[PDB]
Amino acid sequence: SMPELSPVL
Amino acid sequence: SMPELSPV
Amino acid sequence: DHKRETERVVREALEKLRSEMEEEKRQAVNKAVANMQGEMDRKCKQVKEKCKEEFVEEIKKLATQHKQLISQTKKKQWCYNCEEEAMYHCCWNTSYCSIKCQQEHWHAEHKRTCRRK
Amino acid sequence: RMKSDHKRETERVVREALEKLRSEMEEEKRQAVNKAVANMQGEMDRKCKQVKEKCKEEFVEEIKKLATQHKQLISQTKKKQWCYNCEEEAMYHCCWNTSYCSIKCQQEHWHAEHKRTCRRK
Ligand SMILES: [Zn+2]
Ligand SMILES: [Zn+2]
Ligand SMILES: [Zn+2]
Ligand SMILES: [Zn+2]
Repeated sequence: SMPELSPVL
Repeated sequence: SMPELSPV
Repeated sequence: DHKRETERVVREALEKLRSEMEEEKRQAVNKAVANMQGEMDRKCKQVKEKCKEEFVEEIKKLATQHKQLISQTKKKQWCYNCEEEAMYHCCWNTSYCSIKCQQEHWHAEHKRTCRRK
Repeated sequence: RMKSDHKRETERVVREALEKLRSEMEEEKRQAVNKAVANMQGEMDRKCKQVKEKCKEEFVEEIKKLATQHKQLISQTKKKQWCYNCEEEAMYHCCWNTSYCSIKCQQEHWHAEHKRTCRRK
């Protein structure tokens, strides 16, 4: 359930 | 065009 | 003869003149020493006060610099785990530099408080 | 004739002996002055270096205390969200690295630059 994060920048 | 913001 | 007389009076005259001039010498030495005493004290206080004012000025430079670094820090996002610059956004006041830090912090506490989707 | 010449004789011997001694005593005096002053200089300077360097060390230690304080404050700052317009603590989230303490600040930063840069959905 730990969210998959995408890079911000 | 300025987004309406609410307190977090 | 005459030489004994001359030698006598010359000797005693030399002793008397020497006696007076060594008193002159003692007085000149004392005077010079007092003059440099006061002079060196003035130069001393002067230098100490300039050095302390230098300290104050440096303290204020450092304070200003620190303020600007605080501002720069405020204008950036930081990893909640290692406090390096963030590259991933989770939720409010919660970003990370890496997936490693994200999962570390997740299993450490963030499971319980995550305000994300 | 000789009771006079002996007197003159003696007088000139006394004169030149006194002049020679007086000169000797003069630069002996000058050297004694030089010695006393050169020694006194060093004593004064040495005392000066001691006091001054103690002060300089107090300064260095104070600087290090300040640096440490700053380090901690940097960390605390890193654990908070801040208004981008003014630098008070933030309570409104717009988008990435862009939060505000108030709507007023939001509008100010909006018209200043954030209008052209807002990445909010
Ligand atoms: Zn990290
Ligand atoms: Zn989260
Ligand atoms: Zn503000
Ligand atoms: Zn925005």
